[PDB]
Amino acid sequence: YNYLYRLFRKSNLKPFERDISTEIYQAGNKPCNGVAGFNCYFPLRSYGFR
Amino acid sequence: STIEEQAKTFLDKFNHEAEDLFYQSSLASWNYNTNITEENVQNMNNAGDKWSAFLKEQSTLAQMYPLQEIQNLTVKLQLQALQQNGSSVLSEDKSKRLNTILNTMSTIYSTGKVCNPDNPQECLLLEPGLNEIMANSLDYNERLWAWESWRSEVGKQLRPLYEEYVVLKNEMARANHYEDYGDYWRGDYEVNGVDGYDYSRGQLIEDVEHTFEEIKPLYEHLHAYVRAKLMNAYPSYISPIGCLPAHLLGDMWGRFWTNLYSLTVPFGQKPNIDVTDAMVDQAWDAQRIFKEAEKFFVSVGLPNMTQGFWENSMLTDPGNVQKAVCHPTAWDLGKGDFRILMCTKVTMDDFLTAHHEMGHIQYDMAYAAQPFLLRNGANEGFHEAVGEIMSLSAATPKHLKSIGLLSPDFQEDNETEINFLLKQALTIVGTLPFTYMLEKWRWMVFKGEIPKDQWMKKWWEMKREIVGVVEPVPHDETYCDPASLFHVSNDYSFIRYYTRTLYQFQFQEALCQAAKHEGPLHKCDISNSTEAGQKLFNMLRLGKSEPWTLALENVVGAKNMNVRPLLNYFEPLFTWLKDQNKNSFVGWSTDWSPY
Ligand SMILES: *[C@@H]1O[C@H](CO)[C@@H](O)[C@H](O)[C@H]1NC(C)=O
Ligand SMILES: *[C@@H]1O[C@H](CO)[C@@H](O)[C@H](O)[C@H]1NC(C)=O
Ligand SMILES: *[C@@H]1O[C@H](CO)[C@@H](O)[C@H](O)[C@H]1NC(C)=O
Ligand SMILES: *[C@@H]1O[C@H](CO)[C@@H](O)[C@H](O)[C@H]1NC(C)=O
Ligand SMILES: *[C@@H]1O[C@H](CO)[C@@H](O)[C@H](O)[C@H]1NC(C)=O
Ligand SMILES: *[C@@H]1O[C@H](CO)[C@@H](O)[C@H](O)[C@H]1NC(C)=O
Repeated sequence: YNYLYRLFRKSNLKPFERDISTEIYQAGNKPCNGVAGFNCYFPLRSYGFR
Repeated sequence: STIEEQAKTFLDKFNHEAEDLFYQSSLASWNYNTNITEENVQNMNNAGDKWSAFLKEQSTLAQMYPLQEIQNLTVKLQLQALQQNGSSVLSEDKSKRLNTILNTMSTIYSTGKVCNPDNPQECLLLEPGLNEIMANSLDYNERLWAWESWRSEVGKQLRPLYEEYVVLKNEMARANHYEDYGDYWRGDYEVNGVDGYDYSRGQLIEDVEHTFEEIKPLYEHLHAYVRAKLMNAYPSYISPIGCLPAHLLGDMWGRFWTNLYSLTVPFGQKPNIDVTDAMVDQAWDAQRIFKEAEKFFVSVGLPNMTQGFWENSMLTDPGNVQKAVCHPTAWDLGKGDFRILMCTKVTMDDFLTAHHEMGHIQYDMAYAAQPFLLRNGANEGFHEAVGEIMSLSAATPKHLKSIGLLSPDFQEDNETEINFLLKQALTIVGTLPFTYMLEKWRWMVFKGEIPKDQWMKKWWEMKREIVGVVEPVPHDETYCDPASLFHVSNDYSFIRYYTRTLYQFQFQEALCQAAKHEGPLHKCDISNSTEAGQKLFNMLRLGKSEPWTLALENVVGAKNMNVRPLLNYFEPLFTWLKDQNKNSFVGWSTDWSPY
């Protein structure tokens, strides 16, 4: 569970750019307010290698 | 910004978490199935609980998206699959009572022991002994005693359970915006939103009837022939004008007629096409059997097996110290992991079953690119149909001569073709009226067409009218004679076998015309034909993303169920049955004239 990847981002990455932000992805109209739930997902997901 | 993009992001997060949790659950279930130990039992229980809770919370978050403003068919299909309440729509007390009822039906069916009166020191179970006494015994009163005793005990202990079960399932379906539980089961074949390929829930029953109306003459001839052969077995008990006695069908319930090959053989002097002796003389181990199946699958053009398949599958019984489930099962664990749980014996039957399960694995392998909730067959018939076509093709004499099991000097005359086709008819055509009768009875009892106090009288009448089998003695409503079967007692759909049977021969004709076979359909082999494999893989790659009507149009060029391939397969056997039914009377009467 130590390998992660970014699944959600507002815009595409520029070439040779990194994003280490852990901001909750706001997919809807309601503000996330930093708490996950419905229509507010954490962007970094684990690569559960087996 | 729109609802559809929210649905896409939610489905992406659901798909990632679902594939991880499903993989853990499937790995724990695999560890239980190949190693029956209590820590594996509790691990499987914990993983199943976490999986059920995960789908509960994801369905709770999924029902906040209305479907009427979504135009993409794939997203609509995934959300329609996810938003199904199941048994969760009821109150906690009623849901708990429903799960308790299902569990106690499972325990009654699994631990149902029926034995002889006045000898209670030990008793015999259904799966080890009753199947053997039903399939191998030739004594009329012994089979009558076993049949009546098991149905009497199981019916008296299961009738109020089924009485509550029908009401609870009806309440569940009507709460889920369905007409009845039969409509809920028919909803798997429902296609909505696609122009030209639309299929309704209500239409399927008349479609089944439309197929069955053409099924009925061939089965009648087979029934007459079977009756004649049973007349050889039982001289005075069976009437020429009446139906067959119920406890003479070779199984506990009459589902399969394949146990009557010894009694109903056309030509007993001719040998069979059993190649078990060739395997045991040349020492064909299970690994090389699966390698031969892989060679068959690469002959048709499908991709070969993965390395993890060979590493992780257990294709041999481990030993006495480690207990494993002997049932042949194909496992799609997720994340590209495909396994077969099979305790292989060196027989032709295990060879065909290995081909069937590898067909299941290939079907699972093809739709790996699809999203997780669409990683299934387009309907419940396709998944078994694509394995049964491989079981059909591998059993041909041409394939056995190709792989060295059968000698090149073997003479394939019409008599062995007739007896092989009759064995296939007893396996395949025999189960069709029983399946249609049972499903139509279940549909009417869920619909409320059948009154509560008229169940058995209706059921036996349909058995007289559809299957052509008469009861030994009349049964009142203290008995529950349908509930003795495994599928109905444990809440399983039964129309999948009928649809699988039709799709099997439809796919067989489509591949054989694709592969340019110039002979009869039963001699056809799909080996060494890349175009047939590509035509099949076009359906295999879709998974559940497209409607099953569209997949059927992709394979056979028709968008509806057709019975013409099945009758075309059994055409020389049909002519033979027409030839030898001149003296006998085709058809049956609903009177109780035999018994
Ligand atoms: C099966 O479970 C037992 C339980 O301890 C274990 O010892 C054994 O190694 C397991 N077998 C395999 C093949 O994992
Ligand atoms: C539906 O969504 C999938 C991704 O989930 C996309 O590939 C496809 O193009 C969409 N269909 C239409 C008609 O936009
Ligand atoms: C599932 O049940 C909940 C609770 O009654 C309900 O709000 C929801 O609409 C149901 N979903 C479907 C698809 O019937
Ligand atoms: C499958 O086939 C490919 C080429 O067709 C080959 O490179 C690969 O080694 C094969 N895998 C197995 C397990 O035989
Ligand atoms: C098999 O073919 C031969 C040759 O025509 C024929 O005499 C015989 O009656 C046929 N047998 C059957 C069962 O059709
Ligand atoms: C299929 O191809 C293999 C290898 O090319 C060959 O050995 C086999 O005989 C072929 N099968 C048939 C039925 O011609």
